[PDB]
Amino acid sequence: GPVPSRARVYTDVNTHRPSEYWDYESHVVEWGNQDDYQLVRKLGRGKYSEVFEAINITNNEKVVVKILKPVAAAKIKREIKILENLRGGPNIITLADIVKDPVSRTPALVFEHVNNKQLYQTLTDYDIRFYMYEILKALDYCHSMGIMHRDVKPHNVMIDHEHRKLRLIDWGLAEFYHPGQEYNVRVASRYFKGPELLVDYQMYDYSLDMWSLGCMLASMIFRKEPFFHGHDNYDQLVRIAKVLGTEDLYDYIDKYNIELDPRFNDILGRHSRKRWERFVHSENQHLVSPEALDFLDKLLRYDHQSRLTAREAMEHPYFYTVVK
Ligand SMILES: NCc1cc(Cl)cc(-c2cccc3[nH]ccc23)c1
Repeated sequence: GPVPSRARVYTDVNTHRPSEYWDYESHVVEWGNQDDYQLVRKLGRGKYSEVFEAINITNNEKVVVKILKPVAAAKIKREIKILENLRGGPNIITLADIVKDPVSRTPALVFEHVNNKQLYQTLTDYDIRFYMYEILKALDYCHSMGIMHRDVKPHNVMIDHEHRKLRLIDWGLAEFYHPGQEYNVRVASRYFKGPELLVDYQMYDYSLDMWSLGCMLASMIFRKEPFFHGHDNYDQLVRIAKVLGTEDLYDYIDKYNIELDPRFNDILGRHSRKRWERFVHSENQHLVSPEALDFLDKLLRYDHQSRLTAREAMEHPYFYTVVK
């Protein structure tokens, strides 16, 4: 069968934990009071939830309320456990309350207010490096705590540009990393899906978030939204193969003894690996540097084991110019 894989960092953090840390189903929810809050307006609608601006009418504090649709509601114990385990961490959203509506019979997660994808195509070279470092602080933190985010994308990064503050949000797909565990490949949003997901390789790890991060980086420095514009999950892999090449793609599936879905035979073809300088033009050359290209190259690798971890990414010369 497929060759097994392990994370090369934080491999055994959850195995040393008392079961309460990762055994989220065992967690008993302490429901707060929904009457403490008044919903002001809907901020967005997704397949998993609806997000609203709200006020805690007791203290007059602004909050963000995420009302969960049935698919997300069924996994609420996992998301709560992850949010509580990570609360206080660098650039992680703060879960403030857990409430249940007796009217609709649905649960909601209440978060401390965060000010705010329209911004990330507008940043200077310095601000891309600065904001990328802030995202890396959150990814190193959750990875070090044995958690994979699995949905890194611009919409899950809330930027308060006036105060140069950033939060990694929507931990709804986040999961505890257990070495040797086979995970569901139906995670992350299409343009940010790692090759491992697209080839149905289930024994993935934290490195998945590093591919997603590279997609965000490629989009920012090249001003190409999204960077890998797949029509569907099959065309998503073809778009990646037109950039990274088919030769390294086949070496990847060979290393892990994976077989592509035969439908790739009439759509994949053969593609040379392109050099990153190929995506440089007059409108984006001020955002590109040899350090940016070297860094990007080291994130966007087929082999999930060969990608920089969050910590190695923070050591990259691309971040030497960022005040620490
Ligand atoms: N006091 C009104 C209020 C405050 C908050 Cl924080 C939430 C809700 C709500 C409305 C509709 C569906 C829901 N599911 C879970 C909560 C919820 C109502």
